[PDB]
Amino acid sequence: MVVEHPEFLKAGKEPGLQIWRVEKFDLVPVPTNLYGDFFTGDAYVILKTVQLRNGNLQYDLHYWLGNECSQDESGAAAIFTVQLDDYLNGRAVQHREVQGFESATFLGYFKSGLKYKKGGVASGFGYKPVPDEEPNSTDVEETLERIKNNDPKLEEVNLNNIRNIPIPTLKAYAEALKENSYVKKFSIVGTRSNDPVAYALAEMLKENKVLKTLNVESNFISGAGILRLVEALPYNTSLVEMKIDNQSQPLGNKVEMEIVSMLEKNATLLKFGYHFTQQGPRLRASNAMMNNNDLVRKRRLADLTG
Amino acid sequence: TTALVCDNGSGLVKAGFAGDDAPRAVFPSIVGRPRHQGVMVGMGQKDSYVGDEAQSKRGILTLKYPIEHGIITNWDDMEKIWHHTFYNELRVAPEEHPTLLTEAPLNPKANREKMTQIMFETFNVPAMYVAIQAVLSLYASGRTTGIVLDSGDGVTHNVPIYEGYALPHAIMRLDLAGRDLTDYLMKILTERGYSFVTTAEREIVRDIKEKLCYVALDFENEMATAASSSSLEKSYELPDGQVITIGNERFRCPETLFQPSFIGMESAGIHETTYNSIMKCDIDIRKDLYANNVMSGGTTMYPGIADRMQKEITALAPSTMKIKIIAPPERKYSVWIGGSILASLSTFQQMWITKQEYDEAGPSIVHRKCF
Ligand SMILES: Nc1ncnc2c1ncn2[C@@H]1O[C@H](COP(=O)(O)OP(=O)(O)OP(=O)(O)O)[C@@H](O)[C@H]1O
Ligand SMILES: [Ca+2]
Ligand SMILES: [Ca+2]
Ligand SMILES: [Ca+2]
Repeated sequence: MVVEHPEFLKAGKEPGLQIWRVEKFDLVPVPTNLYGDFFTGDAYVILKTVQLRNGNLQYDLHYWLGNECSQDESGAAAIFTVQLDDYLNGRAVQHREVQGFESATFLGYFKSGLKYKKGGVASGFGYKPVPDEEPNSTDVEETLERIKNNDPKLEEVNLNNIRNIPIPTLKAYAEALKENSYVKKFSIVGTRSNDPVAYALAEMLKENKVLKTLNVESNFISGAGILRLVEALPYNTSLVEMKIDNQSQPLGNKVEMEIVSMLEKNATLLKFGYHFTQQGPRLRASNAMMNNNDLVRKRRLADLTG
Repeated sequence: TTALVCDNGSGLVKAGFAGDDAPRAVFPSIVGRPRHQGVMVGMGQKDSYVGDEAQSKRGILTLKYPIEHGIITNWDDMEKIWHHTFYNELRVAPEEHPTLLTEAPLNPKANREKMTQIMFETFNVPAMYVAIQAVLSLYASGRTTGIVLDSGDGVTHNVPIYEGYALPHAIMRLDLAGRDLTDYLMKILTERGYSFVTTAEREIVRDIKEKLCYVALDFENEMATAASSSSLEKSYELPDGQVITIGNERFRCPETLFQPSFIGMESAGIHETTYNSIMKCDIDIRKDLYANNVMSGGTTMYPGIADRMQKEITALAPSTMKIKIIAPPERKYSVWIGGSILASLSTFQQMWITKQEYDEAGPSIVHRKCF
């Protein structure tokens, strides 16, 4: 887009010559009695405004790079040139001029010939091995008891990477969560969970009104198990994250399709952790989540008293 | 307060602070998850590993790359990369810092919006901006007109740029880059009696590629020289740490860039894609393009590549054309440096998309302000 700057305002307003120097990421005017005396350690921006019959002005933008100027100075000169052109409705013709190789036109701007002098303003520029974590110390039995007791102090349940949780214990977790009022996050990554676990979790999502986050990554849930989970989504308006990636087997093209169809029938889920294989559903999913997330933005704008 | 610059690529994240001359954090753009080969009690409560730490365990984990061929295709894992970049690598609270992101040429429109949405909804940045990678490289080289060859780990683009802006109809994308080259060197090292076929081996062959490969000026000649002399051969100490030798593989590997058939791709070589890209442009700007060929990205680091490019393009171009290849020593970080300069400019304050402007417009604001 087009940008303002006190010097832009002054640019090309009449026929003549204007010289600015790049000084610490700003465009600074050169005193008119120093015109044509270029610091070889610096970078400059020159605008030649020529007048023509229309009353309209002709514009030629030159950025001059001294041999010892720093990368921030030549980059800024270049960018400021583009910005100045844009501000001038794109009508300037841009010229790169390097010390010792300046164009005849540019050299011609300087009646007495341009000079070089040494120096200038200073640049504006200013392990691990194998999993070293103590294991998940979460107590499976105790925690299940708390979810059953509807324990107010229990909001986060992380059973990640815990060895030998019976499948009936995980199914029990899902059953207890049906009536629990306090657990907002539940994850069971890499606990060897399979379809029975996912089926029970699916039923639970139809009833539970509090769970925000569900993570079942890195288990052995099939496409059928994953499908059943998302088939619960239209009966759910509280879950916002479902992470399902890295199951032991690819879900299958047909399933990916049935899945995005369900994602389009829920306006609440904001994140779906799954890398789609087919591009059709991949983009449908990305768009569905983007749609649902924009609903958050809009109600955040409306609840803004107006 | 200080702005952040994050340059996210297929293989590497480059991140740091606006106003710095170089990125402060460079790490692999990867997320690692356990293999289903038993419960890794060692992971604790973690569901995955990110960046360097996931790399350390590349033998224990299955690694996923949320950016493919320069395009973000896994938005959830990309959230992980970005969280890890802010909180672990740069140690900043993203809601205190304007953030500049980069995107690939020809980035689909929905992706730009999604990037905008995630920065504001998930990270609550106060302001952000998205800039085209190749353009930032051209700006870091002190130019508003030129044709960039950007080659990284996942993708190679030729990006012609005039008076500040890319010419999208002339952009070409070649899905051939440093990871393919690493994989190919693994192969031809295996041809002469060495075992390298993934993980601790893919990463070490990458190091071999970076340290010993080079682009031959005349390829058929270099092959003949290689047979005779031995003056080209060099050796390399493994970590284990046996010592191996390597010869014509030094330049066969990146020859693939000029001869994609070496790995069964039908595509033309990068010299030819550069040419085709210039030829899709207005006649009146082709001279400027030919005279400002700017190399960007890690796969343009091979010694010899600029000369080889100069030679190949001369043979393609009208006889009377001035041709020049620019190959800055810091071109591994050109994109990031260009972003650092841009976000530092006194005119850049008004270019940010602010939280308020996003709140009112939604993410499609990105097509109007980041342009
Ligand atoms: N000295 C070197 N010689 C040859 N190749 C190198 C050298 N240094 C880095 N590379 C390669 O460059 C790649 C990383 O570069 P870069 O950071 O430009 O890629 P990226 O931005 O992650 O990927 P892309 O631009 O493809 O999305 C790797 O494949 C790396 O091995
Ligand atoms: Ca200077
Ligand atoms: Ca112009
Ligand atoms: Ca890149």
